[PDB]
Amino acid sequence: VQRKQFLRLLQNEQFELDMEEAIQKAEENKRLKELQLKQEEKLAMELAK
Amino acid sequence: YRKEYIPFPDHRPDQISRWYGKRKVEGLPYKHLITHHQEPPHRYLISTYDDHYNRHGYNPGLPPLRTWNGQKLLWLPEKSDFPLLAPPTNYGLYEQLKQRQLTPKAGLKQSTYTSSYPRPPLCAMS
Amino acid sequence: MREIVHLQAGQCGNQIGAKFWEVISDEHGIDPTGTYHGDSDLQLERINVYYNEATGGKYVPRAVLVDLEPGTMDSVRSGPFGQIFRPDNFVFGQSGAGNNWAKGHYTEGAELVDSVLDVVRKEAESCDCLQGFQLTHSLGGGTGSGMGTLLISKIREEYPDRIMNTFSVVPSPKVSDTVVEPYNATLSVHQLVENTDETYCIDNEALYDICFRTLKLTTPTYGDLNHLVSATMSGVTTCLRFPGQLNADLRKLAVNMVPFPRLHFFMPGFAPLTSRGSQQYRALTVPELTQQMFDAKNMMAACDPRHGRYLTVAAVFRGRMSMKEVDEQMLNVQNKNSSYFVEWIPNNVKTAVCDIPPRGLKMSATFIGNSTAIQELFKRISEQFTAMFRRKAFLHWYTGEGMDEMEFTEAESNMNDLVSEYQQYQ
Amino acid sequence: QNVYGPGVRIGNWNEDVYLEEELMKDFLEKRDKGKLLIQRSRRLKQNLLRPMQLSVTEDGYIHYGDKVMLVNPDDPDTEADVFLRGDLSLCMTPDEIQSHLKDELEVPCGLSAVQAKTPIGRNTFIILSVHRDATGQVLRYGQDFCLGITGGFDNKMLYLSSDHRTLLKSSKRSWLQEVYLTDEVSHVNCWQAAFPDPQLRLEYEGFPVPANAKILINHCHTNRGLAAHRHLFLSTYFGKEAEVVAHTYLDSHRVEKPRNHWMLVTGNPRDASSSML
Amino acid sequence: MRECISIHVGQAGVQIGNACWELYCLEHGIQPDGQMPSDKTIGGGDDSFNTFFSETGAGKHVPRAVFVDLEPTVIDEVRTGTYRQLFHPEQLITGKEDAANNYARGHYTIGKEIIDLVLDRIRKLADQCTGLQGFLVFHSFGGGTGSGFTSLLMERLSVDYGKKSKLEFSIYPAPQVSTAVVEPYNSILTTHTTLEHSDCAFMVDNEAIYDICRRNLDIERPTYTNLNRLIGQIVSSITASLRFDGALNVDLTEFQTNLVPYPRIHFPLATYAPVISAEKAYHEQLSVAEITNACFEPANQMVKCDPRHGKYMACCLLYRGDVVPKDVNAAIATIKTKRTIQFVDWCPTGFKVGINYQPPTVVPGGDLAKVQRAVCMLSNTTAIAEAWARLDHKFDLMYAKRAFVHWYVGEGMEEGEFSEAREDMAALEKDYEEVGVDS
Ligand SMILES: Nc1nc2c(ncn2[C@@H]2O[C@H](COP(=O)(O)OP(=O)(O)OP(=O)(O)O)[C@@H](O)[C@H]2O)c(=O)[nH]1
Ligand SMILES: Nc1nc2c(ncn2[C@@H]2O[C@H](COP(=O)(O)OP(=O)(O)O)[C@@H](O)[C@H]2O)c(=O)[nH]1
Ligand SMILES: [Mg+2]
Repeated sequence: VQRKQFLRLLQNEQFELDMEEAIQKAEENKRLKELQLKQEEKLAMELAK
Repeated sequence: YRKEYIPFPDHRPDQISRWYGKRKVEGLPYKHLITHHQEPPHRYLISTYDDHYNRHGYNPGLPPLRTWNGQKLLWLPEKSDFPLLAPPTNYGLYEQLKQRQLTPKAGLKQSTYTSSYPRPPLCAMS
Repeated sequence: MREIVHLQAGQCGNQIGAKFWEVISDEHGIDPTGTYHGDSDLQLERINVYYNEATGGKYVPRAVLVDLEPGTMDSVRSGPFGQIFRPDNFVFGQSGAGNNWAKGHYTEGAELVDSVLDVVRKEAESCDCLQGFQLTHSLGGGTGSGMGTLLISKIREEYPDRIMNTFSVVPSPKVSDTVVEPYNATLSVHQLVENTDETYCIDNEALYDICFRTLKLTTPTYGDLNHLVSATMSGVTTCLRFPGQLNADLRKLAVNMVPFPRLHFFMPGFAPLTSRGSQQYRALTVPELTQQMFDAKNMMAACDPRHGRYLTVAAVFRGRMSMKEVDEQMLNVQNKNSSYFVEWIPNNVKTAVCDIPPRGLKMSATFIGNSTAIQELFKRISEQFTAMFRRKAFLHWYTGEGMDEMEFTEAESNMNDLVSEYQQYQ
Repeated sequence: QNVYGPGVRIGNWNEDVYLEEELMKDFLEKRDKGKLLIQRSRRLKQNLLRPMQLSVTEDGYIHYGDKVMLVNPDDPDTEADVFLRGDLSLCMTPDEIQSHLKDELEVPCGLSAVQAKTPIGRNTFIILSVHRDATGQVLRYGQDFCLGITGGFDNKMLYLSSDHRTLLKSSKRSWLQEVYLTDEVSHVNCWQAAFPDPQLRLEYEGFPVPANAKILINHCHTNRGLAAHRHLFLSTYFGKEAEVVAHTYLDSHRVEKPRNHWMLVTGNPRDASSSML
Repeated sequence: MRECISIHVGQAGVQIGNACWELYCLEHGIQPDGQMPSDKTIGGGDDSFNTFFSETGAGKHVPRAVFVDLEPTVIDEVRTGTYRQLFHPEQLITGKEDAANNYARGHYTIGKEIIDLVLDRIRKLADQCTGLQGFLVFHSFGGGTGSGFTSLLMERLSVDYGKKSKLEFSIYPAPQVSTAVVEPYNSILTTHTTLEHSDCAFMVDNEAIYDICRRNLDIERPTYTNLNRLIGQIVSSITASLRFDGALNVDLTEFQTNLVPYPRIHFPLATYAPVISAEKAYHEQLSVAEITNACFEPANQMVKCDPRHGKYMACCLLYRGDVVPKDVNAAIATIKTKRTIQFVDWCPTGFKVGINYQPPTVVPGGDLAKVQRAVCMLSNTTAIAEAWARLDHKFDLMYAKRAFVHWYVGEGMEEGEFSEAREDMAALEKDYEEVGVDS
């Protein structure tokens, strides 16, 4: 019983960590996509000019 | 037997799907089942006797004189429709129980004679 | 002052009581440690009803925890409130009941009843003025229907002049999860009608219909059904522990619900239930609660109330509110639906008012209903019992352990006579 | 039928969208207010596992007021098949479940032995005199001294303590006398250092104790030696730890067993973060 | 705390016990050296292995099972294999000169010599059990040891231990393909004894698993290693409630209670679904309805009998993994309205449901795929009397000319029980008809 309660508490901590990672990854993806699009547009402008 | 039965020393067991199933069958809490209008729990603890007799019907928000509602019928400021959401009813019961329980009797070795017969004050002396 | 001793047995009864002690730990502001963390002083004015004081300001429940298998004792001690239960209250066996009533009532449930009877008699004389008893178990299992009906008979021999209340989990035809459940359900009902003052029948298919239709959930697991039941378990004694405008304890309910000694099978209901989309838009008013209590989609028992006549009806209200709208709405529903009530009892509605709503709600209302339509619940067990007993199927698990077949014979006779008493007043 | 999931607008999706938005809002409110379990555990671990600098001795004599580390040396014991290997360090251990539920440390706190070599905030002990006001003093054999641990906190001082056995007071797993930490000042915090060899013990009583040497630590009021149970395992928020008790162990020749041998470890002068080991 | 003692007798029991006991070591993460890996400092709270694995002061875990045979050809490969250090030196019992597919050698002459050595080892294994649920038996009908030595082992087990549960997993002869010539003689005699000395007899044959591995896993050329794993997957789903947690657990007495209506009928059928290759699971959606729809099809039966000819009596559904109790009720309710599935009149509620949270664990490099949910159905059907019909047709067609009888008379067995064992199941065939009569 004692170690089962310990496992339950550790699982709760793992749930919080999983939620934090799930909210960070979307921000990273949005930043990468925006940077790639802006760089592509600038390169097109320069070559055309 | 020797070809197929190999040690597999690759740390195979998985230990998280059981706990995910535990939480999935445990389900939603109070705040996501029954709690309404995102209300904090400190506000609605009140009683009719205290709100009507003890507090003398003190509601600063409501005007003293009722006015006609206009678009609807009837008189608008209703005391029974708008009760008081003040801090709740309190008196010395919590403090008395705290003093009776949380006191640890810091004098561990204390005879009945010494505890019952201290030096009396001169003010209470006659 | 007036103390309620809670009993729970089986796998189902252990998990309902686990969720039941969660809501009144919230309601009295009791932390999972065991201390008090609240604000109002009304919460400690009547706290000895459910919690016993210990040293250091620790409040522990007056509950008894019985099973023959340690499978669910490990879960209840590893829940959110696992530390709050006293370990001396846990009475566990060695081997499971195996979904057999003879195991739970004659052979394996016979040595374990002496250990429980020591525990309940130690807690009964701890109270100042014992109000009564409360029980929650399952008729479809081996431990709950086995020893739980054995314990019901034993306490009624010890303390006769009390009130005894149960919350039985009756079987269901569509959500039937055990082969041999007509045998264990029939034998418990024959023992229930003699030694019980109030019986609340709760059915699992009646609780799935609430979560699908009223609450709009996609995965309604047992943690929601055990918790909708737990709302009714606390709303029935809400005037015993809290002040109000019209108090009504457990005995005052049984006075106005039970006209004859065998008419004590109820249908419970809980009033304020709405989905998450419909939360912020629906206004909590007294007419909205009374519109929801009487609907057939809202009962916790799998019987349609429109196929019979409401013998007598109770309604326990909570929260700061008016009194004219309660008396008008309980009269308007009686005046319009005159064909749904008997004519030999006037004023079939009982009214009760508290002052503290359950936390997170503005007002609330619990429905306690004696009705003739609960005869339909016992017909679906009796038509399966005769269709099984005629071929003597699954019977050597019962006779071969010390049970004569005449315990099956009178289980037909009393159950069919009980439903025949319902036919006369319909 | 078939089910798709969160994003797809089919079936009963609106109530699921409401429920996930409510859950996300509640999670952000809780993590912004700071009631998050991982944040509390992070603060607790940051307080506990802080690096610390030890004292450095010149003449090899242990001084009062110096910061030392208690280390049980390793011996090839044949008592049990499984037991901790390598030198162990005496580290405090708070209660795990109460430590998760509440932020503040709960006195009394138990002790343990951990496979640790770098001095951290959990295993630095300061040798103190009960007479106090001791400057330029040498710790001597057979003399009373006390051990105080700050424990990664700059707030309070805690001392080792033990008492006579009682039917309500016992160790966690070995059922012997226990050793714990209290903030109270009494005579149950005093310990004595003695020579391991019983023949020369009284001859060496009253001599300045060497540093980084095997000595016996004996309590005064109960006269039990500090002992480390290697074969009994304690589960802890920081892994598996050996047990620690107060008991005197004797072989067939009445010589103290390697369980009772303890060594006080100072800091390396070349690198203060590392020890003499 | 609740512990099982498995018995493996014959060559079938050892070879099944090689693949069955590999899965328990690979489910709890117990290495072939006998010790759990040291990388478990964070992990804890695990004591579910005590049903089968006994601890030691050195941390070693040894199985609670006995391996019995009358030849050293099959056990010496275990003793010199990968798992030589794991099993006990004495829990692997060897005989001499086998039994040569003869029932009299297995029962009266050779199986009498070593029965006292095995009975000591069972008793030496039963005192450590602070709580023992019962016994599990793996053997074969068509063998000499698996049918001869088993027939008196169940007689000695019932005398020593009175009302303890006995559950069987037997290798029934397949209707078309088989190996031994005199298999009707051995199959008749051993099941005449064990009608009254057993409690539940799960059966599976060898042809119906050949059909499964062809049209599901796309294996054209399977061996017994491919077949033993699928039998080894059924045993885990049966026993998973005693090991791991769940919303509804079943003990070894609970699903014995809900599958035998009368004492003479204790013959279920074993089925398993979903079974699929590694590639095809990557695309097909596995709903709770689709894994219970596969169990009811006659093509997925693991015994070569069509259930459409007969009527079901009782059923047991045993779920694993991410199973919600909502979808169990809706999938069962669809089956209740099916006309193709027929039920007897006296069992209105035939379903017993158990759920465990552990998803099914699959051996690395195996033919079957890693899935999150699976169901094993132990269904009782009247259509197993078809299986007895084709074998008793085979028996009297060979007994008429007194073929092979002198192998049985000249060993120590009287010819008088050749007729009685045929007359025993003549009345048993009358019993399956009377049960299926609608009232
Ligand atoms: N499916 C399957 N069947 C097996 C396996 N091992 C043995 N059998 C069956 O066993 C039958 C032959 O009898 P055996 O088990 O080899 O030998 P026995 O039962 O010990 O009898 P004796 O050799 O006389 O001692 C074959 O018809 C197979 O069907 C196996 O690993 N998988
Ligand atoms: N509502 C609800 N029903 C439950 C719960 N646990 C079990 N049941 C029901 O109870 C029946 C089985 O009861 P059982 O465990 O055999 O009772 P026991 O033998 O006394 O422990 C199943 O059909 C379930 O539907 C629960 O936590 N909540
Ligand atoms: Mg053989």
